Amino acid sequence: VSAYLSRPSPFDLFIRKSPTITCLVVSKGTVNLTWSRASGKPVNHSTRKEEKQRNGTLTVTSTLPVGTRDWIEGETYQCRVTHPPRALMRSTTKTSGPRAAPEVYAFATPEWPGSRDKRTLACLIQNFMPEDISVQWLHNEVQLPDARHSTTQPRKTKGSGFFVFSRLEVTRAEWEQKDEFICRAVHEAASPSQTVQRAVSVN
Amino acid sequence: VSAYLSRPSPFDLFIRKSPTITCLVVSKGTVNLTWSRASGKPVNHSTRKEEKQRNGTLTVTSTLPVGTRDWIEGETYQCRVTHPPRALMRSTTKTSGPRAAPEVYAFATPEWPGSRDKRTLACLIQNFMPEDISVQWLHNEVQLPDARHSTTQPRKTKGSGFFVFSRLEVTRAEWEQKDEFICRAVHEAASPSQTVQRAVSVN
Amino acid sequence: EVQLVESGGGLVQPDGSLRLSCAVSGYNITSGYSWNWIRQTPGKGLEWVASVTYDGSTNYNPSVKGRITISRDGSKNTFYLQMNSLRAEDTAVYYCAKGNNYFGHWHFAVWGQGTLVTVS
Amino acid sequence: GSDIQLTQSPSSLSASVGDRVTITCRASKSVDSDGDSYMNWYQQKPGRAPKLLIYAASYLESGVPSRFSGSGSGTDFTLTISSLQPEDFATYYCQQSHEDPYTFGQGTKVEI
Ligand SMILES: *[C@@H]1O[C@H](CO)[C@@H](O)[C@H](O)[C@H]1NC(C)=O
Repeated sequence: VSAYLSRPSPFDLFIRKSPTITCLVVSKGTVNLTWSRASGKPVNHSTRKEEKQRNGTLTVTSTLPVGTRDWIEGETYQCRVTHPPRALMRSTTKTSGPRAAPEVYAFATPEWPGSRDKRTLACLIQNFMPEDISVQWLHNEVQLPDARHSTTQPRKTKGSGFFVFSRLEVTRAEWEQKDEFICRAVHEAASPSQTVQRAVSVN
Repeated sequence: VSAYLSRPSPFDLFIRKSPTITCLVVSKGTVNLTWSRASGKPVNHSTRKEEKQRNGTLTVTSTLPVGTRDWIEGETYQCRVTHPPRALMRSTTKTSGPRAAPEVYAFATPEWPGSRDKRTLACLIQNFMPEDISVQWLHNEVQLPDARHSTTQPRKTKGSGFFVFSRLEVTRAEWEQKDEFICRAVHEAASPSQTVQRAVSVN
Repeated sequence: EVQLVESGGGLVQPDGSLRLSCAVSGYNITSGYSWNWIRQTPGKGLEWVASVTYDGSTNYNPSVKGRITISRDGSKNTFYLQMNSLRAEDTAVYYCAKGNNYFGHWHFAVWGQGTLVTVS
Repeated sequence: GSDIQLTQSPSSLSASVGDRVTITCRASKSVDSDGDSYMNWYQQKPGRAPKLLIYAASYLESGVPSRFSGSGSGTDFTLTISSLQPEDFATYYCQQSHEDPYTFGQGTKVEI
């Protein structure tokens, strides 16, 4: 039995404003999962979901809604796991360290022979701290689904900042209907509104 | 006590032609580390190195030179670990699955205010199988050191291929001495010579 | 970050009354966490005195209950400790400390410099 | 009188840099509850205020060196230091957060 405690994505924190943290908690007595926060304030209505999957293992995850203002002042949220000798606990909180806003760069790949109806849009986001970064792709002023793009895990630059790449394949029908795509980065150091953007097109 | 068995980088296999595999093997009796291969051919002179590091742990890694031709015909190499009840064993071999050569794209970031002496060169390598991919950056026809660049871990595309990004910061002194940089990908499906390239410049 | 600065300590006569203050900076005491008073007799052990939470709830150590009281001033971001009927047992260094909650049980994460109260 | 009383051992000890030190804390009543033990450990160097090293008996406060470790349960708790350092010459107190009023040990003084 092992457990993990997630952080709120910058997208959930500053765009949706409805951030949440989820206690993963990956068998005779059902396992109880409760929440606590360092300030002593009450825990919101935490919704717990039990999943019977898959290879002879049980998954019980609890999602706890948190407040965006609370997370900024350094509120520590702790999750505890009890079974019918000792309990396991994970604690999540705002990352420490300096803040650095991201630089955002967008590029389009040239036409590749045989694949004329598809293109690849690449977004470089770099020199930001801390590493927590959300990426969304906008087309027609409407955000594209998340499954459409792929973002690499943050990695350290030669400086103290982190960088991330985002890759998005687009179809001809899309860029011909409107040849403009926006790669948006959500980071708490971005000012104002925690957003840095760049537009790209396919020629 | 846990152990890992590495694969030979495509760079070591097809460029250097001197590939090697290393048995990581991360305390009263010294641990013996021996090698074996499925064909029954003898194991080359395997050099073993013992490192006393760091937080009350011992590291003993053995590097085994392998032949480039052998790895292509599917030779399986196995590493076994014995302590003065049972032994641990890892086995490495050529990856299975279809082969797809990589597409390579190189881009340069525009000037960022305040950082006029530096630039960021980005290389997108995508749609290749299997995932094993080496990346090197060439400037002045001489390969740059590896610590200079950073390559993301392979990730799956919406198709069956993988993609990878490579990031390289360059200085003004470099591009002014010669404003041409080559991003080279080493992959066994690349033909011929297992290499796909693209050049980029800073304007 | 949170910094606690005590004041109001000094020489005091038995049966008197003294008021100690803790000036908090970097965090508003009405926002959360517990805010406690813990005294130490020099050369001896440490004892918890009283606590006020961010909601105004007060909790006292029964060994001092009835003579002592803990107050809060949100506008000045300061909480106080009023002592009455001083005794030689009350001579001690008085620290204020911020309390972090762990499932209904508090620990003293940040402590002030402490101010000395001496009765004769 | 009805309080939980905390007794530490040893009261004082002399050590050298690099030594491993073990301090014990005994409680009148069990401070265990809900699968956790509400015993906290504090370090107090001379002339300064106490500092939190561990809470819940095993968890380390952010910024505390890894050499400090807590163990125990019920009425038996142990603060362990893997290797002693010059800045560790201080008095070490345990504190139970199970019942009001919160109480402290007498303190273990470590002299280098
Ligand atoms: C603390 O919060 C209270 C209530 O919102 C407010 O009245 C007071 O002015 C605040 N003090 C400081 C120093 O921010």
